[PDB]
Amino acid sequence: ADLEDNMETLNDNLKVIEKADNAAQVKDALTKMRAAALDAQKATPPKLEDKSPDSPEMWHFRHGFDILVGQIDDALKLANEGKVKEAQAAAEQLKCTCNHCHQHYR
Amino acid sequence: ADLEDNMETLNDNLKVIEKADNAAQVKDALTKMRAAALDAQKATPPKLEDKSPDSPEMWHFRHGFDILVGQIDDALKLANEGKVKEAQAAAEQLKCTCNHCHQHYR
Ligand code: HEC
Ligand code: HEC
Ligand SMILES: [Zn+2]
Ligand SMILES: [Zn+2]
Ligand SMILES: [Zn+2]
Ligand SMILES: [Zn+2]
Ligand SMILES: [Zn+2]
Repeated sequence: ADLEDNMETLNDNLKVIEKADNAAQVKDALTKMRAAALDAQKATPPKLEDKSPDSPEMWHFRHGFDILVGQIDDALKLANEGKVKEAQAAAEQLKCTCNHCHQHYR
Repeated sequence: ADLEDNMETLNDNLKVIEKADNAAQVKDALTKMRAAALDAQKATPPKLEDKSPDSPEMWHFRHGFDILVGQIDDALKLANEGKVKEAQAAAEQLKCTCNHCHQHYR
């Protein structure tokens, strides 16, 4: 999928987690976010003029998704333990990772 | 100053901005935050075992302070224009930069 689709997958599933009732719903949404993050990691920021994979800012761009995936994995551990409220709170901590990349690249 | 002092300078002055009344108070606090950020940029994260300046994660650590300084400079432009409420809102956007580095390194 393209970057827009991957970001809206992240966006919609974060909301699903917030409104979820049980561990299975949270797990399903986090699983979809993880795949969307790794897919988006292959894209480039539109406003970044230098697209070279070896450039510092492309390393930083991909690094940001590795951090996001790590946080998603933290939340998945809680969801797999059945800790719904805890997993929802962990998903809340994602938001500053989203907002940070956005401010930096958009 | 050491890392602890620099972080509490950032911490206390962010609160000063939130409670400020005029552009001069906001400007003074942002100016102190900027210096504290550049000083902290010379430190290393305690829990990072590899301290080599050329390592990717030390590049990332220093990069995070350059981003923070850029955001402080955005807020300073508004404060120097007398736009108090706008500068306070810009200081609010700093928080995800703080929280992101913290989650990543602490
Ligand atoms: C964390 C969970 C999130 C969430 C919820 C979103 N993102 Fe991102 N994002 C990144 C870039 C470069 C863009 C610009 C895309 C473009 O200009 O084409 C975006 C954009 C978005 C949107 C807006 C989509 C739109 O309609 O324009 C949304 C809703 C969104 N994102 C959600 C880059 C990154 C990251 C790189 C390291 C990370 C992490 C995130 N985004 C994280 C998130
Ligand atoms: C943005 C405006 C902020 C604010 C308000 C704070 N920081 Fe940081 N910070 C960083 C690291 C590596 C640490 C660990 C320090 C240690 O373990 O010795 C901290 C710690 C803090 C604290 C806690 C101080 C304490 O009493 O333990 C506080 C209050 C704090 N910070 C405020 C690293 C970074 C960054 C690197 C890129 C950035 C940016 C920030 N911090 C940003 C902020
Ligand atoms: Zn969209
Ligand atoms: Zn960068
Ligand atoms: Zn302290
Ligand atoms: Zn890093
Ligand atoms: Zn970063």
